[PDB]
Amino acid sequence: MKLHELKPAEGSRKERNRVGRGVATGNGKTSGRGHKGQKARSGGGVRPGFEGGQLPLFRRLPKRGFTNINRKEYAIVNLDQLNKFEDGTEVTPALLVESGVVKNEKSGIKILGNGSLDKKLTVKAHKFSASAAEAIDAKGGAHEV
Amino acid sequence: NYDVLKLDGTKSGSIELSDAVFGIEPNNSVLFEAINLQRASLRQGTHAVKNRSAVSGGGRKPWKQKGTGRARQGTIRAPQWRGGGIVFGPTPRSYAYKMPKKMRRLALRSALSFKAQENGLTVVDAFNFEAPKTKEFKNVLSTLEQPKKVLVVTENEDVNVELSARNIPGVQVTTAQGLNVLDITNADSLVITEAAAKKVEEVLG
Amino acid sequence: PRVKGGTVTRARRKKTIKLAKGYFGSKHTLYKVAKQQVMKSGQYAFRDRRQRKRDFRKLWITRINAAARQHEMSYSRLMNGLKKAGIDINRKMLSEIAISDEKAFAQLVTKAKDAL
Amino acid sequence: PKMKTHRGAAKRVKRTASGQLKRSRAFTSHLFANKSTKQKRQLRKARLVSKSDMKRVKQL
RNA sequence: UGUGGAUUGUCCUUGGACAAUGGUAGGAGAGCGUUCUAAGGGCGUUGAAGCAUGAUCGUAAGGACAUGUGGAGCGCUUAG
RNA sequence: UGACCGAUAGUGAACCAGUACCGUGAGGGAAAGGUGAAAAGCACCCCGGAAGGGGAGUGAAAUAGAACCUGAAACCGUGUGCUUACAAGUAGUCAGAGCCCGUUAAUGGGUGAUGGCGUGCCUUUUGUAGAAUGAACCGGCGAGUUACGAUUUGAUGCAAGGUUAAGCAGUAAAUGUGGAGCCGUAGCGAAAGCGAGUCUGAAUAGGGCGUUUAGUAUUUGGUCGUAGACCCGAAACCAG
RNA sequence: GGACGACAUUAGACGAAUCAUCUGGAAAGAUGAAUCAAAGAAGGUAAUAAUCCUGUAGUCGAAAAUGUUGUCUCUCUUGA
Repeated sequence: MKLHELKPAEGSRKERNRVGRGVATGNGKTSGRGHKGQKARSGGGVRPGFEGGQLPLFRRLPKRGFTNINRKEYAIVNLDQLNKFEDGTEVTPALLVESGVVKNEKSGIKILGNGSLDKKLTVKAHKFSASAAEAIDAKGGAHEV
Repeated sequence: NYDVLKLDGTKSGSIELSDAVFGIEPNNSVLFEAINLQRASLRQGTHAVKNRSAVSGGGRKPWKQKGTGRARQGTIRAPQWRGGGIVFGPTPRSYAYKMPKKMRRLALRSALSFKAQENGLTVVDAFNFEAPKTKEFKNVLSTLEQPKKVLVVTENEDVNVELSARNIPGVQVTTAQGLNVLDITNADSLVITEAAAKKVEEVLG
Repeated sequence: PRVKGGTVTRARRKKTIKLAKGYFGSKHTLYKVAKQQVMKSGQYAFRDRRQRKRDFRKLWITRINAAARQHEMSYSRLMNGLKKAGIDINRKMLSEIAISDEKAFAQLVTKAKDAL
Repeated sequence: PKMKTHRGAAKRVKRTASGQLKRSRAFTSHLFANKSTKQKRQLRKARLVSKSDMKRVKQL
């Protein structure tokens, strides 16, 4: 609108709450911090996890399992993300990354049958499951690894 | 949608170049954030004060801890002392942020449409002066009856249109690529060139 | 921007010193003592704003009890017989009539005397 | 700066929403009856997760 | 209890209601004023800001208007 | 150049500043801006030894005369309306004669012979009129802030998608361009692994966590993490 | 290791054109009519000045200086 009558969205901006500025505000003097103790001291308080002396929760439970850095992650793709183009052919990773249905291929492309293909297009990815191939076989595509 | 090209009264090839850029519904929530962020990056954080560990001196205890009958002090540059020592004062920082590209375009198209639905748009024909003549631009604006505040639009780098009509109270010059949401919301009328009238219809279309 | 205080702390301190006008000593000069005296005045006025409806009520009773013993009668008895004859009159009005037209009051006593 | 994780919570795996933990008493103590040793099932963390859910916050 | 008024939450779906309204540590909601910026429109040697006095106005923080002193700047509306 | 300060602020220092002053020495370290447009800075007369006054004169102004723009409180005085020497008092407040007034004009204002009721304020406490703590009075200054992260709520844009970083050509324009990356769309298991299911293990059986999918980018509020982290205050430790 | 210039930058250059009334101790104010503008940033002038000073936009740059060094030679050579 004008620069001398502009108004913001309703309930979009609010005023900040200032503590210690009177007794009518209801947050003065003590400023909602109690009376005494170690939680009312400037910059006081225990570490996030301290039990006050009792053994911490993450100290009684034992650890187990390694990490195995060398891990192969495959971009999971459903069967409902392949029915975007009718009468498709040769759905390679290069045509899938530029399709917008998949991006940043971690290390290959695995297909998982979650829905119905509802088409007879030729598939061609890295590897599939024991159902994906079956669905592709029913369609008529030459799924090659 | 049917605008009429003009040139000192004379009407030229009427151009109906106006679809989703002009005559659309403007947003009153995406136009407020576009103006609040426009003047937010036009601020310079050049303000600072000295704290308790910045004032000169104040390293020796004033008197004894107890046995004098006075308040227990620690330094001569404390915050409650007249010497100095601010607590939480201002500090050098920036006030500029960012917003989604989609919103940036919406707000830009939400301002031009408002100027087209308020009879404040005027698509004139290509114009060029041999030398920056402020008097020549004075009579030029006198013919095209408009408001005090205006905002001429340039196509590329009109040096004769930039140097001239720049020292006028209530007049601003800019290019199609340099179209903001503050200068367009500060003016009352718009004067874009026919050639630069379709250039903004493609970049914002 | 530094916002230094001024012309706002003395404008509110000059409004509490004007309310304490007529006090004895330094209770109308200093503001530290004026605020305390003005803070108690409001607590007193509100407390005696309900005690003013008890003093006047007791006053009328005393006046009606003295103007009822002249006709060999008692306030308790007079009132008892005045309510048995179905009469709705305030204690402030009864006393107002006794101080004025005595004849009227005299007749009223007889009406509440044969109603017993 | 960035916030740091508790590196000694190598004892919790993030489920979809919540966290799964390991069973204490799990070793070097086996003079036990056999109905007892056998229950080495998986339990999740309790609603003490309001004391320590900010410390494992990028385990995700 | 009688008579007039204030706020709520309800209710009915425009004012009669229905109920309700002690309060510390605390939680939630709606406001007043101070300094600076932007836009629009204003006031001022025919006397601005400040200061002094007054029997005035708003449910509170507060806001106007005359009069004296003073001799150059300062309000108002919307937002930050 | 500035949504930086404007003389207790900003440099310790706008002026006589590292100067008065303080210590054997290393060293510590203040207070203090403003007549007027132009000195035209009171010629002359009167009182006084002088200081300073009262006239006069200069000026728009002399209650602008170097204690020199404006001049607020505490504090100190002079005149004047009503009241006070038989009285027991957190000094007020409610009712109320008499004697004087006359406004922002309203069931107005000042003073107070008598009557009823009434043990200041802050902090800390099971509890304070307390003989528990703090303040002689007045004015000025003096305490939840910012940067980067995490989580939740409101608002808006797009939606199975959402969005950019450092950069580069620009009013130090913060709008274009920039697809390394980040979150989500699929989980389960110590892993290899399999996958709408998976691990369990002798068991597809019974169970555990999943499946019926709405998220994401920026901003607003609440709280938290790393920094001194709401403000002031120690005995003491180490280096030169 | 230095002759060779041209140019981006650091003093100084010239630097557009206002009168009249009113109130005033004095107007830049009000009011009325004008006129420059690659200069309507800012300060002074007996009050608030784009046209009374100081400048500013921009023009010579500058008796130079190097900074981008754009450029000829000069000793820089023998390698396959």
